[PDB]
Amino acid sequence: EEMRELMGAKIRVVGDHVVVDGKNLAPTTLARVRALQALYPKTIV
Amino acid sequence: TIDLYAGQVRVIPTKPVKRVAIGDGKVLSTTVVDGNELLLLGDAEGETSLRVWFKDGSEAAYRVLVAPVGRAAEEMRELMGAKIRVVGDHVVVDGKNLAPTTLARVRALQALYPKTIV
Repeated sequence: EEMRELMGAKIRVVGDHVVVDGKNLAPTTLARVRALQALYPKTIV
Repeated sequence: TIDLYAGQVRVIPTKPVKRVAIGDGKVLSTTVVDGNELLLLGDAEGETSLRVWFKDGSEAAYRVLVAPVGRAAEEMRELMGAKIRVVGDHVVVDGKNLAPTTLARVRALQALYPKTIV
């Protein structure tokens, strides 16, 4: 939920580990995602 | 098959059947829904082939495994869903001419369960 709020083309799903998925994300958005990766160890990019 | 995390419920619509049953009571429990369709609760106590009783009596042998492989197989099938997904003993992915991006995606999903066969 907090990742969705912060990032809110990217798509967020829960599954077993929180999963981020997208096709043609801009490099800045990827940098933001890998920066928020430190929030939770079990994230799948 | 139904092999998944223990306790998976699966409903399969088929032609009318008198009953549905399992060779080993512990491994899998079975009920009829709608009088034609199968509802299997896989207790997954053990790993073995199964015999299933009906009115027509067609038997589809099921191999059942507990997911620490089945639940992981389902989740990988959803996320990837040209690729083929099989359960076997370890989750196995197979394909002929998959694109490099799909291969990268598969090896990224590899991290979720250690016992995957690419």
